[PDB]
Amino acid sequence: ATVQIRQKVPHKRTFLFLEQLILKHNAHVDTISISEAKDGLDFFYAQKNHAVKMIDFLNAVVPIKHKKSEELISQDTHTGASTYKFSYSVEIVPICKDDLVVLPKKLAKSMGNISQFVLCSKISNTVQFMDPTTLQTADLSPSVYWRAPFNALADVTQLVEFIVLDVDSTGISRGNRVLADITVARTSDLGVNDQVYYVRSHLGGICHAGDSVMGYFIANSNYNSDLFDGLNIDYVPDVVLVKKLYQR
Amino acid sequence: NPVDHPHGGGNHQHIGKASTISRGAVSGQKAGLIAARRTGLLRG
Amino acid sequence: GRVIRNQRKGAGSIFTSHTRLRQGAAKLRTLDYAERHGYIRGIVKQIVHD
Amino acid sequence: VNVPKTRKTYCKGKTCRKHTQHKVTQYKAGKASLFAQGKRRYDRKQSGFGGQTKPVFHKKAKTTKKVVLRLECVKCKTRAQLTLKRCKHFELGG
RNA sequence: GAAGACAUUGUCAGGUGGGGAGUUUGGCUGGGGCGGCACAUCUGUUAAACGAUAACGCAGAUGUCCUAAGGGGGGCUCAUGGAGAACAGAAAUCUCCAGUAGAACAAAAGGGUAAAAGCCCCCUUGAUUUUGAUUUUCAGUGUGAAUACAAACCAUGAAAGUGUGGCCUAUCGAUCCUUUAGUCCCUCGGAAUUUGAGGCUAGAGGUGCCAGAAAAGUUACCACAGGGAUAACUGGCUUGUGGCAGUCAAGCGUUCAUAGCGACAUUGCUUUUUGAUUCUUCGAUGUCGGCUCUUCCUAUCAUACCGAAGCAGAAUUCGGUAA
RNA sequence: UUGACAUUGUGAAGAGACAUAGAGGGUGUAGAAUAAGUGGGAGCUUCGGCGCCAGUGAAAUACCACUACCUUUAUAGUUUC
RNA sequence: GUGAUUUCUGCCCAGUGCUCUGAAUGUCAAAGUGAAGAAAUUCAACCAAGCGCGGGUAAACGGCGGGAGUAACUAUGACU
RNA sequence: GCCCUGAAAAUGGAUGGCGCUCAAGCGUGUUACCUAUACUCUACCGUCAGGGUUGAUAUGAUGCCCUGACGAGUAGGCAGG
RNA sequence: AGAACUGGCGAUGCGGGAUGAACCGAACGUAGAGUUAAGGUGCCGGAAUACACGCUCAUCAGACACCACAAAAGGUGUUAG
RNA sequence: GUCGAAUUUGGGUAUAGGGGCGAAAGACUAAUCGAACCAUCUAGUAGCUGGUUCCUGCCGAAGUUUCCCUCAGGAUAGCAGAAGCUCGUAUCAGUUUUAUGAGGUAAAGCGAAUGAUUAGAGGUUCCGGGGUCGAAAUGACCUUGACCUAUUCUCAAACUUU
RNA sequence: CACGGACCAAGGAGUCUAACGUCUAUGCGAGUGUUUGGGUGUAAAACCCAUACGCGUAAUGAAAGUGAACGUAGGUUGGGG
Ligand SMILES: [Zn+2]
Repeated sequence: ATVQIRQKVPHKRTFLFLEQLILKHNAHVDTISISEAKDGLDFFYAQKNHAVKMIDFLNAVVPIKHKKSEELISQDTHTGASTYKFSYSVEIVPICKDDLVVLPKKLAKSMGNISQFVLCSKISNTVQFMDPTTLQTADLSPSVYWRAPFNALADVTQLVEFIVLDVDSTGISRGNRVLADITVARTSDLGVNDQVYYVRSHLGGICHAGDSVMGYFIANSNYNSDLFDGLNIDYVPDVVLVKKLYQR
Repeated sequence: NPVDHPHGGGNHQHIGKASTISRGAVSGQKAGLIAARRTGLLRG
Repeated sequence: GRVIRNQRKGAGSIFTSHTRLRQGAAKLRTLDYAERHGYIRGIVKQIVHD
Repeated sequence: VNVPKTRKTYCKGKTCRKHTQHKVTQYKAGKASLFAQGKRRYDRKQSGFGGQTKPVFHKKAKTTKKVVLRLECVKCKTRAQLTLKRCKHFELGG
């Protein structure tokens, strides 16, 4: 038997985390061969019972849509009990830790009436979402994703760095995170232009004026997503801050 | 078997889904506990 | 699908009440002047089983 | 990609017919009126028991849009449309 | 007696509604299913000295990037090595010699390129308009990309000249529908005005299953038309692996390479084993084992006769004919 | 199942949104001080009223570029509960 | 639903379901109201149930893993 | 070069068989001989082509006459019957 | 399993290879005579138990290419070198 | 097996087809049931199977290109037939020669390239990416980083001048 | 050793239609078509017929709309007769 892990994305952030974790826990003992692939890889085993062990290991740490198929090897006579080659298809959810997404209308209306403009926040057995404009966290299961799958609007590569100017933590707070009313500029318009963007981020407790952060700039983007085309373009943020590029 | 009843069928004897039916359900669905505010034994 | 025995209990035809041996409908007497004003006396002739 | 807010380009006007200065700005579509013949027809067709009667497109593949620039002459106010390639990032270079 | 212009009843509208109805649930394919996309395309190789030439054949690649990484002109020459200069080190900056490209040219590989197609600087928007002819895939249809001119307007340069995107080869899309730009053109058909609508000419929104259906499963209760174009048990071909044999025999076998056992390998046998093929059977070849019964093969377990042995006898081993 | 219209007539009270003038509109240690954006703002005002520097400052004041957090009544009513 | 009797029926309301005598505006159709317009029409506010939020519920569907630390060693079917 | 051993498989059996040993075997060479719907000659049928003939006889040319070549055939096409 | 060139079968009979869809020869109107192909001439079987120089005796010889199987290693068995 | 009862049974009577009844097997519903029977729409459609009627003569193929929810099928081009039209030995040909061009395979020739080179002695820099946790103030972790010349040995062999 | 066929007789399977394409024959010929209908009739036939209509004689364009001789109805190359 064998399992075929795939994440249908070019950049696979939840995969390196996964294999790092696999070596951390040492769950790759009965692995007889590891074969790379286009977008994921494979793990080979000599008994179904050690493959399902690792499937159980995966379905607790990351979200998956797993299956099973058989090919017939040799119809053993005198018993009726033949032998076979198995194959499991694991599909990881194609969303990573820090991706901008646009949920569908009816799903967002059910996961707390959260806005569709969303950032992924944490990857586990379930996939966790957060609205940065206002601290509202949700959680979505794979059994609900794979019913009506959607795809991210922008990956981590499309990020671009900004330089923060003023940090107003007037906003409300939650654990580990606090809402702000930052003003912030781009490090291709500073020094040359004098236009600034004001953002209701969730980094009032982290980022101080004069350090480089990382965010999506929506106004310069040329997206085509039928869901994004279903939103009120005027209530869209022109910037979405994500993380901080601390200097080392 | 499932023609006969919603609880029907299966390679075991299981309902599959909850027996707490709604009140606004229809004829042929209301086979269980109909508008349960509560189920189960309280303490004994 | 079929219809369940709950759905089949509404037209009757075998789920009717078996009403041969019943003495009758057990019902208080009708509200009349004697019972709105004063009283009226009656007497038991037999206790029976329904 | 970047494209500045001005460029000198051929105006097809009756008066110009020369290279003139043109203000460029991105093309945004209209609001999809309701008294269009092909919306009236759709309404009339959906009106009934019927069902959904026309297709519905799910199987998207493209992740971009071809960029269209609306140029406008500064002396004629005559307009024009140019198209570019597909891109994920576009801004006007003011 | 109760309730009372509320219920009820009628018509619309929203929600709920597998309780029920109707339908669908892609292709390629060393079976089908996973996986992959060889389903639209690019490079080298397959490919066998024009061209064409397949495989779920190999090594890779595309669904992007750029107002400069496009265009024109000018000036300079790169990787690298050597000899030198305080801090200075294998390596910071400066100078000389050699240097046919061993560098770089957004990105795959291939081709190409040196007063350049590269490195720096200057001016710019030919990444423009009208429409046609041609080459490539090819039906000589489309789409896509390119080639060469014409009529205009522009840039650049002293000028010759070059420039109709990227040094060349890939980097993308029909009808219907919607929308925008334009002539300020046509029509709204009893005659007019203003809105509104429809039209013509170029474009965009998209079908990636990429010449382009709107779509989830199960049947072990199942069914029909058919198929050895195709799995099923049987065979027939093949020998990777199975079982057996022969030659080389390191070396172990009280010192005494085969009395005997065993390397490296090497040639090669049988169909009595798996794998592989799909050639015969899909409008009936009845599919495990056992009971029964007969015959054949020898690659001999015993029996008979021989030979050799670290074969005294005894007991064993090996060996030969022999079924 | 919920809403609207009709069936559907006759009433009485109360509360609520618009419609002109209202202004009660500015309250962390506290800086005198009950501090919204602001506007040139150190000056227009009768007495200079204060401010400018100063002083917590988040606020910077007077005066106004005069939009100004903008709170409850009164109007002829417009009408939902 | 379970299936005589006897003895027991543990821990979970996060999820899906069901439910509520809980909050109020976040969404929220048709009719109705207001504004612009010559009008068709367009826009806005108000807006029922439902959704959403909060709670309850397991003899309701069902689920009941893996670590990291208790000082020389030991980290327990303990403790954090 | 030949021959032998190596070289073992299952109904009784296959240089095709009998049978052959200075071959009726193997290598090589020389003539003679046998025979296919093939080749050559002739006759006949048919088709294809070229040409002569309305002198005018049976006015008919639908024909008559001369010359040469050729003939496989599934699906399928046409013609004459 | 997948390709390139030619030829053929399929659509194709005839002589030969005993037999065979594909090999050799050769492509077909009905018949006669003659000559040959590829293959063959002991008898079956039409045709030389023909000629010539040599090799081989096999206790499963050998005998018409495709074809219907055969290697490595050995023999003073023999022949020639 | 059961045999005094949830017993067996006649007659009458109710329930009728996506409906009935079911101590529940998808069982029974007139030899019919995972949806009865009868007539009609109905000569249902079938890219699938089978068959397809007389003679002779002449000519005579294809299993390949491109597109198709396309792979037991269609359109398209090709092959083939028939009808002939304009003309009358042109200028044509599955061919050769002469002249002039393109090619980069066979052959030839060179040493080499990063791995396992069967490796050998070493040289240590930090040259770091990526993942998690970072009210990031300063920053840690599991992870992957490192290499220095000598290049043998046998030929593994990538190339091009001709 | 794939499917059908025990046997005989009779029946038994690319037709009819509407609208069309190429080709051919015939009539008339920038015209053509008699046959909806009418007159007439030896009576479903045959014979006679006006008007209109159809196709064609003029195309193009989305449409409004415009609408085919510079010339011995052109020049050059070939061209039967
Ligand atoms: Zn202009």
